[PDB]
Amino acid sequence: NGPSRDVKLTFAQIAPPPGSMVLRGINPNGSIEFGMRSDEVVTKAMLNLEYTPSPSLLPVQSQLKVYLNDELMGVLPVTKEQLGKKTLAQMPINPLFISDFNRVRLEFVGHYQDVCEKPASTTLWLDVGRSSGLDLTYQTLNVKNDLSHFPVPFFDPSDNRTNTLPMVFAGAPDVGLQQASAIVASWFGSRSGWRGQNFPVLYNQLPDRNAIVFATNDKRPDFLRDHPAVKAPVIEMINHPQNPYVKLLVVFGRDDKDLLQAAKGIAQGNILFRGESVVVNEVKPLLPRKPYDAPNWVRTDRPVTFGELKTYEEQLQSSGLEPAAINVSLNLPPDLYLMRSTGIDMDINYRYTMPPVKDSSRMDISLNNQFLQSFNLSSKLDGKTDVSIPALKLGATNQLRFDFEYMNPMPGGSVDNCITFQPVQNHVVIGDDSTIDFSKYYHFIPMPDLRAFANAGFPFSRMADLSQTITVMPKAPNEAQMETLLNTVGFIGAQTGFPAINLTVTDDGSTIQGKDADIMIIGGIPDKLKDDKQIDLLVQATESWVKTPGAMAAVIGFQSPYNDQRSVIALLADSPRGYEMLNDAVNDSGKRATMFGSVAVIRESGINSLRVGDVYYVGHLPWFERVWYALANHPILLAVLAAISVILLAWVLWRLLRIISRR
Repeated sequence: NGPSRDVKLTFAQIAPPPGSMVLRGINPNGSIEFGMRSDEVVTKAMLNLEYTPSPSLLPVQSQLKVYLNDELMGVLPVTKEQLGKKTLAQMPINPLFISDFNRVRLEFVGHYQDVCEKPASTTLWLDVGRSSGLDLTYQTLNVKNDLSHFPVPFFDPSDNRTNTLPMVFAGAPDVGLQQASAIVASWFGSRSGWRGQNFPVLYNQLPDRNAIVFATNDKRPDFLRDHPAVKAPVIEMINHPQNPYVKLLVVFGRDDKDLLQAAKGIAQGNILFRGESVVVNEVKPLLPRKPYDAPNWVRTDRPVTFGELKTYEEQLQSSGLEPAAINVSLNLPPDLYLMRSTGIDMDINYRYTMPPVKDSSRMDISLNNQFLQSFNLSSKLDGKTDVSIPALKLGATNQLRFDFEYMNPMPGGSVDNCITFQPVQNHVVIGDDSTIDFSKYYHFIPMPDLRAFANAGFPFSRMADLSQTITVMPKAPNEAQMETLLNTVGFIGAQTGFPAINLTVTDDGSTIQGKDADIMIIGGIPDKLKDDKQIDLLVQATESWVKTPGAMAAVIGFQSPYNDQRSVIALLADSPRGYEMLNDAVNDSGKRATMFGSVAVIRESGINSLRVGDVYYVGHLPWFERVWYALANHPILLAVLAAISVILLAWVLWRLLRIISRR
C-alpha cells in the first residue's frame, strides 16, 4: 500500500478563462506535458473530454486520435446524433508506457466535402471543455535505500510544485549549529531554483515526511538512542521506525565543529556519495569568489554568446508546420545604472527557409508579451539584426521570446479547378553565434530599497559564497526564528546559483562593533507602541540598538552607521503567528513583488508600503563622471556655470589686453 496523490492537470496549451483553445484545421495538435518523479508508479490513468463538433462535418469520416507516447490506443468517432449537443468522453489509458516523460497529444482529422475540400477552412472547428485533462493517481514506492541518487528522494528536479522538507533539530541549537543548517538549506535553494522552498522546523519530534535530522553525539532527538559513539561525521539514510516509506537523513558528529564540517561537504562534494554511511574528513577551500559571479546571473567579464544561456538542447530551434516561439530566459544583476538612454544592442543572426514568393511575412521580437519591433523576412537567407532593446526588468527573470508568423502560401491556387496538396513544413534556428554586450557597465543604485532585495536579494547576494554576512539571533531561538532564517537564506540561495557556505551567525551584538560586513537583523525588538505610529518611531528604535550592544511583521532597511557603504536589514515580529504570515508573504511571488521602499509593514488585510528616511548611494563609480549625470538634470544651472566662466574670461582678457598694451 502507501499514500497516493490524485493530481488533476488540464491541457498544457494556454486556455484562459475568457476563452478556451479551439482545434482548427490549421493547428490540429494539442499537447499535454507532465513528468514523473522517478520514484512513483502510475496505477490508473483516465482521460476526460467535452468536445462539441460543428454540424458541418461528415460523422463517419471524422475522428480524433489519442496518443500517449508516439502510439495510439483508441479513437472516438463522432455519430450523427452527436454533432449537435455536447457529450462526455471516457478514454482509459494503459499505465505501461509511462517510464519517465510523456507527450500526450491529440490530433484532429475531419472532412466536410468529398469532391473538393479546402484546407484550413472556417466551417470546421473543435473545442474542448474546461474540465478536460488527465486523471492519473500516483503511488509511493519502496526505494532501495541508496545514497547514490542524491538528492532524488529529497528533491527531484522534475516536479512543477514547490517542495516542503522539514529540518528537525536536536533542541535549543547554539552558535555552532545555526550556520551549518543555513549552509544545507541554501544548497537546496540553489537547486530549487524557481520551484520555491518551504522549511518548517520542529523540535524533539519526527514528522511523516522526508525530513533531515541533525545530531552532535549529545542531546539526540529522543529516537537516536542506543547508537554507539562515532569518531567521524557519519551520514546515513535510515528509514522511519514506524513505516519504511519515507527516508530521513541523519548527520552525526562529536561537537559543533564536526557537524559544520559535514554540512560543508554535502554542499560541495555531492558527486562522490556512494553506497551508504559516507564519511568526510577534510574539505577546505583554496580560492575566494570574484564579486558578481553567480552562475544564474550573466557574467560581465566578457560578452556572452548565448552559450551557457541555452540550458536545453532543442530550445534554439523549432520545426513543424507552425514554428514554435523560441524563448531565452536570462537574469541580470540589478546594479546596472539607469538614466543613460543607451540600451543593450543585439547581434542576432537567425536563418530561415526561403519562402516561394513575396508573402509579406513578418517576424517580431517580443519582450514580456509586449511588441517591440518587426522586420522583413525576404532575402531574394541569413540577415544581420542589430537593435537596442529598452525597458528591461533589472532584477527579475525577463524572457525574450519571439515567434515566426507564417501565412499559408497559395491557399486555393485555382478556383475553377480543384487542387489538393500536402501541407509543407519548414524549420528555423537562431544560432549560437549571437552575442550580447556586458563588458564595461558600472554598478550604481539607490540602496535603501527592498524591491531589489525582494527580486534578487542584492544587499546580501553581493558575494556568491557570502564571504561577509553577519546575522544575529536571540538566545535559544524557538521554532519561529529558525523557520524564518532557513527560508530567508534559501531565498538568497535560490536567486543566486551558488550555496552560501561562508556566512556566519553570532549570538550577541558585541562582536559586530567595527566589523566591515553585511549586518542582518533577525528576531524581535520591544514591540509595545500602538498601530498608529510605527512609521517613524521604529526608525530610531532599531538604530539605537545597532549602534550599541492580529500580529505585526515589519521588514525595514536603512544605512548601517559603521561603514556608510552597507545596508542593514531587520525583520521584526511580536507573535509566532506573525512569523508564519511573514514567511507566507515572501514565499509566494504573486504579491511579494508588490513591495517597494524602506519600511514594509505586513498587515492581515493588505500590505502598506512606504518610503521614509534619508536615502543614500552604493557602489564605486568614477567621481569625475558623476558630475556628468548631475549636470544633466540642471539645464539652466549648466548654462549659468558656463556664463560665469565666460564672464571670468573677459576679466582675464581685459588683464591680457592691458598686458599686451604694456608689452
